[PDB]
Parts: sequence; structure tokens; C-alpha cells
Amino acid sequence: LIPSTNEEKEADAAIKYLEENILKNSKFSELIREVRVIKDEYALIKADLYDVIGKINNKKTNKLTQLLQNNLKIDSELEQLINMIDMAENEISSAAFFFDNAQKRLKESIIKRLESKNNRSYALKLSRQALSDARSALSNLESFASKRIEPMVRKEEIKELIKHAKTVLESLNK
Amino acid sequence: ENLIPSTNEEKEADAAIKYLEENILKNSKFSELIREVRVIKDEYALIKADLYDVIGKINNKKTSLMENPKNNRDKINKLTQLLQNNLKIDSELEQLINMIDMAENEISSAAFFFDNAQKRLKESIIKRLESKNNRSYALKLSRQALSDARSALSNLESFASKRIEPMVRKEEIKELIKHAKTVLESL
Repeated sequence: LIPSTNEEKEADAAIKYLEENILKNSKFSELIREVRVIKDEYALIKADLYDVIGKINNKKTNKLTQLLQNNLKIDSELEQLINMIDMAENEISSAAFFFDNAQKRLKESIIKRLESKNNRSYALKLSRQALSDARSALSNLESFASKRIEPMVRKEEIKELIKHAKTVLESLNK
Repeated sequence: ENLIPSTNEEKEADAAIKYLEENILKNSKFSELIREVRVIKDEYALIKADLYDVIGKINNKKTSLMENPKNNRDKINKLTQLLQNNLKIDSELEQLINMIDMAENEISSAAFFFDNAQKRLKESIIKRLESKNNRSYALKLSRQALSDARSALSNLESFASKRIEPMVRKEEIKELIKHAKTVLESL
């Protein structure tokens, strides 16, 4: 079940490259929750933010109006970061997928290769029984052909001996 | 589409099979060969019949004539010798009948093996192409695997890079909120 084809090796290496350097003993699970945590951390910020303009939008009824727009520029900047954060999650989904699919594909290749070696064994065994059968077939013909003549020859002689036998029998009745 | 034999062993069998086909089974056919026997089989049957018939007529003359055994001695001796003779013949007739049965069996097995032969070959060439295809697939798989491994790396980097600014401005904006919070408590 171990990579031999250079093609199987090169794949193996690529998967290990991720296992060894990038993931480094950290399941996709671990990384997903890492993103989830921070999307929450950010969820609660925008909450705080809108809640705390819920507090200025009443107490300005100026002195400050620029805060509304200073910290709405934010509300924008924040929206960007929240979508960066969600976009990130999408990627690590794609990652997870292509990763599993890499590993599966590599098991599959190896199996498929071993399968193809057997299929060849069976083919060969079959291509030899094919001869054997054609040699059996011949052995019978050869036999059959060496039984043809004995009868044809003998068969008249017998017919006569019997011709004669019924002669003798009819002769007594005299 | 490809169905032609390649492997040395395929040609060896194809050759063997084609050889019986061309210069023998055109030379003499398997239906012809059977009827040829199933005639003489049927001729030896009539002769067995003819013999068994005479023997009866013998046995019977002899049976009847033994109710005058002293008066019919020579007669009965002729008849016994005759009857003993026909068993000897019958016995030889029997082997010839058997010989001919085998002959019939053989030629029928000739066919059997020959048919199988043809099927057996076909069935190998299939398994070859099958294993050919599979090995082909194995490769394709070995390469999708790698292409998967790369698409995975590419995603992980997009993922890695995308989460930075988010990570880096987090507490920056926390303090920027809560600075603005106290500036609301006191005015």
C-alpha cells in the first residue's frame, strides 16, 4: 500500500509537504474554529459599535457629528474585515476538500495499479487455457481420425460371417 | 474498438486456433464430421440387430430340438458350435460399436474445446485491455492527487493571507470603540 510509481511519490511528497510544513499536526478542524473564533470576536465588535452609536445618536439632541462619519467609515472598514474573515473560511473549506481528495486519489491510484497487475495475470492464465483448449480439441480430432478405418474395413467381413451363419442354420432344416 | 491479439501468448493461441480453422475445418467441417460417424454407428446397429436376431432363431431351433436329444445329437452339436461362434462374433462386434461411440464422443469434445478455445482467447484480450485501462486510470489518479495537493496549498495561502489584516486591526478597533465610549460618559 506504499507509493512506488514516481507519479505516486511526487503526490505523496506534496501531501507530506502540507502535513509537515503548513498544517504541522493541526487538523483543518483546528483552523476552522480559529476562523470561527475571530468572526465571533468581530461579530461582537460591530454589535458594540452599533450599540454605542445607539448611545451618541440620542445624546447629540451640535458638538460632534464627525464621529457618526469617522465611525461609519469604520462600519465600512469593519464590513471589509468581516468579509475578509468570511472569505477566509471559504478558502479553508476548499483546502480541507482538495486535501482529503488528494489523499483518497493517492490510495486509489496505488490500488488501481495493483488491480491492473492482477487483471494482467488473469488475462495471461486465460490466454494459456486458450492454447491448452485448442490442443485438447486437436488431440481429440487426431484420436477420432485414427478410429475411422478399422470399422469400415471390418464391417463388410462381419456382414459376410453373418450372411454365412444364417446359411448353416437354414441347411440343418433339410 | 481494438480487439486484435498483441501479447506473445495471444498470438500463440490465435495462431493455434486459426490453424485448425483454415487448413482443417475448411478441409473438413464439424457437422459433416458428426454425420459421417452417425451413419456407420447406425450401420453397426443394424448388424448387431441382424446377429442378435439369428442367435434367437438358433437358440430357438436348439431349444425345441433338445426335446429329442438322442435322436438330434449331431443337429444340436452343429447348433451349439454355431451359437458359441456367434457370441465370439457378437463380442468383436461389441468393441467396434464402442470404438465408434468414442469416435462420436471424441469429435464432439473436439468441438467443445474448440468453442471454449475461441471464448477463452476473447476473454483474455478483454482482461488485457481491462488491465491496460486500469493502469492508465492509476496514472490519472496519481496526478489528480498532486493537482489536489496543490489546489489545497493555494487555498491555504489565500486563507492564511486573508485572515491577517482582520487579526491585526482587532484590538486596534476595540480600543478605538472604548476610547469613544468614555468620551460619551463625560461631555
